[PDB]
Amino acid sequence: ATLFIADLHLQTEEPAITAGFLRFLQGEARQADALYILGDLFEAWIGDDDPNPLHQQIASAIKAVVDAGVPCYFIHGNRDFLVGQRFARQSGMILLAEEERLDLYGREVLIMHGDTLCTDDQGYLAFRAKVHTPWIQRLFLALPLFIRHRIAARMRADSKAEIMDVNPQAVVDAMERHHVQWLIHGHTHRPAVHELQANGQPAWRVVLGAWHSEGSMVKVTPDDVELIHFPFLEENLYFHHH
Ligand SMILES: CC(=O)N1CCc2cc(S(=O)(=O)N3CCN(c4cccc(C(F)(F)F)n4)CC3)ccc21
Ligand SMILES: [Mn+2]
Ligand SMILES: [Mn+2]
Repeated sequence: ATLFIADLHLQTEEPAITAGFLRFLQGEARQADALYILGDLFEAWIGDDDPNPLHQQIASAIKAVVDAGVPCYFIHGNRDFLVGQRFARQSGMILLAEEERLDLYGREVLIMHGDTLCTDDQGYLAFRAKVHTPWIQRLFLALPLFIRHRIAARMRADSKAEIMDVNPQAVVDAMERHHVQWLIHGHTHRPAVHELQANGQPAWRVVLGAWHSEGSMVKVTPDDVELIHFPFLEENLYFHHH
């Protein structure tokens, strides 16, 4: 099986999600053919030189999966688009492009984070265009760490003061550009399986869940596609009347 996850939004303020991801990495991921993280692994990222200990704890945990023989891959999300090759080397992860076409046991699948499909949020797309401009990124990354922290903290509060769903035509365009009948993405926090038509044939769009109260993954096997929801921690069973 090949595993897909996204939208964990890891942050030191949410240690239960971190513990859940660590348990996922120690158990399920070790048995996978491969692990793909389709963006928003972290709630924020201001550069690979950030000494945030959560970053090293996560890198070491992913690296243990990689060293166990499971290749791990990363597509950037809207939150953690600054994840770079230093963190890739620390974690053993391979950084992929914003759109990738995979062969999963014979079926061709397009994978992406999903934010680029939400073309009806022109306010977000303007923001995305700005912070994805390379010279703007290079300028931001050159700022002192403590400056980047304050910029990011203010921008998060400014954004706080309702995720738009995908545009149906944008989905078709992407599935026809890549000539695939399968698409896996996250971003929209709406775990689901959708049927559509692309390239004159039935096609499917599979959406990952965010790690809010439970975990979420997509498991692709040679036989089927599985959207799986599971608790963060080990739920120890314990023991009504007739
Ligand atoms: C919709 C959405 O995705 N948002 C909304 C608010 C927000 C914050 C963050 S962030 O905290 O991780 N951080 C902010 C600072 N940033 C950059 C990068 C390049 C240039 C600039 C600047 F300063 F020139 F603009 N900033 C890195 C990312 C991530 C996503 C999101
Ligand atoms: Mn998300
Ligand atoms: Mn997103």
